[PDB]
Amino acid sequence: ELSEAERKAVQAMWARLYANSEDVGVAILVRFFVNFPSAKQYFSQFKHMEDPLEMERSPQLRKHASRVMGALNTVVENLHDPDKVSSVLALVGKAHALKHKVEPVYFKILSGVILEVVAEEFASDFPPETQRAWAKLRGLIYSHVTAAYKEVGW
Amino acid sequence: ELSEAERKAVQAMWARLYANSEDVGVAILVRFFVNFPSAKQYFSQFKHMEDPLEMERSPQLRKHASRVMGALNTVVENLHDPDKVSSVLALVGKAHALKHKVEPVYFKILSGVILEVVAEEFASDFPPETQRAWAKLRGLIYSHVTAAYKEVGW
Ligand code: HEM
Ligand code: HEM
Repeated sequence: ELSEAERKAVQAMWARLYANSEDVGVAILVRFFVNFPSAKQYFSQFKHMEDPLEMERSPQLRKHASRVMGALNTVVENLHDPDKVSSVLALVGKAHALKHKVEPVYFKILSGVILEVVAEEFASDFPPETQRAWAKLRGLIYSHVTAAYKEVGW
Repeated sequence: ELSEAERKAVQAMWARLYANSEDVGVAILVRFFVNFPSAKQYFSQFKHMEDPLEMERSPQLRKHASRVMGALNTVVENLHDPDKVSSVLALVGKAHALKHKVEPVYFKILSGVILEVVAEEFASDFPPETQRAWAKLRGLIYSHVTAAYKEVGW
């Protein structure tokens, strides 16, 4: 559903984020886990953290961030190829249904946190056209992930 | 569930906020709706809106900001009366379940947007102990509303 311009606009914003990838990744997760403590129950090495400075150093915190960014990157780079995005987003879907038993609405919650951070850090580089492209990428991530949860039971 | 020092902390911050409750309520609802566009399905008058500048002028949006600020202001003033806070929250949660047919997860979500925005208002002065007084208030709101939804068969 993404146009060529919307594609290019996502890839171009993404390149700015991922220039400072782990810094952005951990800002995203720290805002996520602070504002939604319930999401942090799934992570056995920091279910018990409350102080954001401590989250901004927790081993298994910056692991999830680095490999989360890494898998999202794999999506953005391959937006020219819808077969490739489908395949990736199902692996992420299935893994989270099966391996970590995460309620699928948390994807929706985390995407809203991703959006707010991108809006803060790159307000000036975020015109209506990009806001649209980002929104469509978000719905796509959520749809494919949601389907990979149905395909497996849930 | 909430300590006396903690109630005074929440009442101090809230009072400073209520002096400008019009813009604070709208700031919160607009962030809510931009960051979680699916929460707009329930409001037929904005909903077709994407621009935050447009959203802050929508009367359905801004009526609902006052409703939200008003209910939350009578939870905060009555934190000495745990039976009063509890009754007000049951009512909001019973009403939104039955009349407004709103999925209870959006209360999780909006609570986190409220927290995000309090945290940005008092960024200069927001030490760990005020943080968690707000987080305790937050969870109190959420579980009381959730308990009402359970009470009516949802
Ligand atoms: C854009 C959406 C997401 C992406 C791309 C993503 C990516 C990943 C990846 C690549 C891994 C490592 C491989 C694996 O364990 O399967 C992982 C681990 C994990 N994720 Fe996600 N994730 C996302 C959303 C979420 C959400 C919303 C939660 C709920 C809190 C969550 C909870 C977890 C947990 C508990 C682990 C295990 C960490 C560990 O075992 O050390 N994920 N994630
Ligand atoms: C602390 C959280 C909330 C409070 C205190 C609150 C309070 C209120 C109040 C007082 C009203 C006026 C009607 C009535 O008395 O029930 C109202 C209307 C309404 N609310 Fe909420 N609300 C909250 C959260 C939400 C959320 C998260 C949603 C959507 C996801 C929502 C959806 C609606 C809708 C659809 C209406 C009526 C729409 C209209 O005809 O204007 N509310 N709310």
